[PDB]
Amino acid sequence: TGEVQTLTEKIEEAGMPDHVKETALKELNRYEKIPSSSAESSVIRNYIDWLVALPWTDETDDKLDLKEAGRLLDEEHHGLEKVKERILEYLAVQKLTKSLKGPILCLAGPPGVGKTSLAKSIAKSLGRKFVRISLGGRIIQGMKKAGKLNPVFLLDEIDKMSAMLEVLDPEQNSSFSDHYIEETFDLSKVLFIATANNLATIPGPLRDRMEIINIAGYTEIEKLEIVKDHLLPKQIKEHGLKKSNLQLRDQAILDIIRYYTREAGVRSLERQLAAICRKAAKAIVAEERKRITVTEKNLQDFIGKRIFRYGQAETEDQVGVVTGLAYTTVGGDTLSIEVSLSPGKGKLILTGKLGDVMRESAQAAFSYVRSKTEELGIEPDFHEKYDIHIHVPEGAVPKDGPAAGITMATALVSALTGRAVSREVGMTGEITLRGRVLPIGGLKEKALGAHRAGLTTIIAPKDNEKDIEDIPESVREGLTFILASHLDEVLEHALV
Amino acid sequence: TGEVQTLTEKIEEAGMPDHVKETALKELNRYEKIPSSSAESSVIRNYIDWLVALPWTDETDD
Ligand SMILES: Nc1ncnc2c1ncn2[C@@H]1O[C@H](COP(=O)(O)OP(=O)(O)O)[C@@H](O)[C@H]1O
Repeated sequence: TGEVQTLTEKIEEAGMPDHVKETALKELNRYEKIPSSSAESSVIRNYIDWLVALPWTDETDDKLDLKEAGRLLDEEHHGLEKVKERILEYLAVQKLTKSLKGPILCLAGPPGVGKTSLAKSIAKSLGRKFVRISLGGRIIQGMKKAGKLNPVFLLDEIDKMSAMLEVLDPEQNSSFSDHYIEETFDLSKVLFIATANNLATIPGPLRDRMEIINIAGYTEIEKLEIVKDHLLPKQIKEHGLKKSNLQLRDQAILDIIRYYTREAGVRSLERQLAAICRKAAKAIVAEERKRITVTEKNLQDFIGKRIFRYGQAETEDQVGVVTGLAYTTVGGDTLSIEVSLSPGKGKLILTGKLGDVMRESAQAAFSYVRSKTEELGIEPDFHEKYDIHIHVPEGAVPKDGPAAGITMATALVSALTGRAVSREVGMTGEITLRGRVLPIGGLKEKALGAHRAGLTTIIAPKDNEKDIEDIPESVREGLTFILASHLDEVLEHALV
Repeated sequence: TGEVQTLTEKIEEAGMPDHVKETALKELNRYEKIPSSSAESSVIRNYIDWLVALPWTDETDD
């Protein structure tokens, strides 16, 4: 007998068609079964097995029925309306181009918005097997974990990297190589997808090889529903217990959000849910009570005391201190710029991000007040006998640096004129020497996160109005958008 | 038999004319097929293949 058949037999199997390989196959095969398992006989010994799984024949046969899919996406993700409309485009388009084409997409946005899930779900629809392949530091493995050559790889994180192009280049991806196994391989039918946050670290080379989709974040409204129709049941079922075991009243869910999560995704949200799913169960086993109802009063008896503040029931107006809406890699955020007055020379030194991008803007809001002075109420003998300190907290992403113009401006004035920025207002906008207010980036996410921390008024660029259209109903409804074109406009509304 | 021919054969092939190279060719070739695929026998093992494709006479009638 001998194991000279156990392998060989399944080798000539229907699996393993291509002969370009079978050469190298029986080659290292008819090798040295002579002699026993020497230190040598253990080597190539294994080389054969990795080689046995690498799919060839098999390959999911695919179903592409939009009427479903599009509304299977609506079974496992709440909102993302616009993001789906673009997953289907990537299919209705697929169906025609019978062979998947180079442009493979990256999903981008704050973590916890569903990037990973959308993928799994893209694949559920295509009935291809799905594989996560983390790139925090090798497709080699990939296929194996799916012994079916028509998969969906999800290059999870391409941006926590320290060049691989070869693997995706439409021209080359067809013929695929890999050391320690050197032999071409066909990846024709392989739906590739990428996750990502800070679109920077991604290599320019790659970002062009790939088509991008942005998942955005979520309105209180949205989250809430995500909690009710997906998040909760999922955690219930996962902490093994019944829907009849624990229910949380809407208002409490809202509370969990406003007060224990200031994220744009829903990861923190999920975690606090579980907190309860957990607390819940220990009851169900001991007390045995078949039901547990967490309410807006109970909440503390589950997830602790409040964690973030929401609104102005606490804060109270300040001087030379404005709250600018900035575009963090992780959503809208509320970084506050400050300005301080110490005797000296016209020089101005700023802190925080070293910012060479900032100085330009700073010494412009500066170079504005330089002009229109008495007109603003401030001793013209100032740039001559004061020294101004500015602090611009890190977070805003590169493109959006100059979007803090009207902010530093507003502060520098509020600081010089002993006035006071209205704690309620959040602002964003680029400044010019003359005092012009130029267009800004991502007003959507900005006001989204402006609402999250619960501000009232949100001063922004006039030439940005056609951007308010796409701001989700719920938030555009709790905000009074003051639009402006020159400082004085901003100053009049943000100071008191 | 042994794979002592699978490669060698296609080496003396019409492909691989220039002799300035063939030296370094059969050189690292008549190397150490002795012994088995040791941690060593995997090294130069491949060095030969990259060398097999590199063109030497395939001119495209312009
Ligand atoms: N819109 C959404 N619908 C359903 N689940 C969501 C949604 N957004 C986030 N989640 C949570 O995350 C999982 C899928 O999203 P997730 O992968 O966490 O976002 P990320 O991809 O950044 O982690 C779900 O199991 C759920 O816990």
